[PDB]
Amino acid sequence: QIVQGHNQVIHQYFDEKNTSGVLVIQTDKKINLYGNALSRANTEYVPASTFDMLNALIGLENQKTDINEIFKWKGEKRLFTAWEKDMTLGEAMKLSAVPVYQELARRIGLDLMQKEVKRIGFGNAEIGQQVDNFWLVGPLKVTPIQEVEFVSQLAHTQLPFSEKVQANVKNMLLLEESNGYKIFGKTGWAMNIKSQVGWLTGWVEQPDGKIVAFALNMEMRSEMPASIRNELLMKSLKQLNII
Repeated sequence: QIVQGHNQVIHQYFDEKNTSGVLVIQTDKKINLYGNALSRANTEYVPASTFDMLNALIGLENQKTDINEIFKWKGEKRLFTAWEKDMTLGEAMKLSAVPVYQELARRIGLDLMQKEVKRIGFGNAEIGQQVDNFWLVGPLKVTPIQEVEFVSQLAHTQLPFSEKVQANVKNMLLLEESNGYKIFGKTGWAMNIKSQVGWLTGWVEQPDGKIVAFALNMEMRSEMPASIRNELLMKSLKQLNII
């Protein structure tokens, strides 16, 4: 069942950050919705950088790359200074280095990419004719509910990929670790549109191994401080006693 959770306090956290957002939590097969814009949970958005998780899975499964490959920076200035170096697929995951994921997408090629995306059934599963930017500007879109379900399956090694490939992608996603709890995840921000979308999608692995998956989806503005998605997430997870 998908249902609105105990939300008085978290609704207030979203209002206090002057944003419009939803937090989707999946434990077992139960999904709960929190925040001040719950209709966002079933609204389709571009996945932006969050697609990198599925791009990696497809690329590794089909041996178009491996976890030790160094992707070469050819010397051109990039959108961000942090991206201006040779790096592995996993380092590119952490940095959301789009040139690396675009390179990988082109290796995969349109035919294999569309076949895989359809097989997984990610979002609307539409990639169009442009293999190198379909997750950034459309036509591929996905709801927060779909994202939490995807990442929950990754965390449980239930996606229809090899076990080793799934383990290797999970290993690229560790964000924070303390008091026995691990937090894995992936941020995203579609900056170049009228309604900027911010993502933070991942899971908590609790000390006993239990998995609680999350997908935060909110409207971003340029004026927002850098940590805002992580800050709202951690506050909300603490309030729900997930951490």
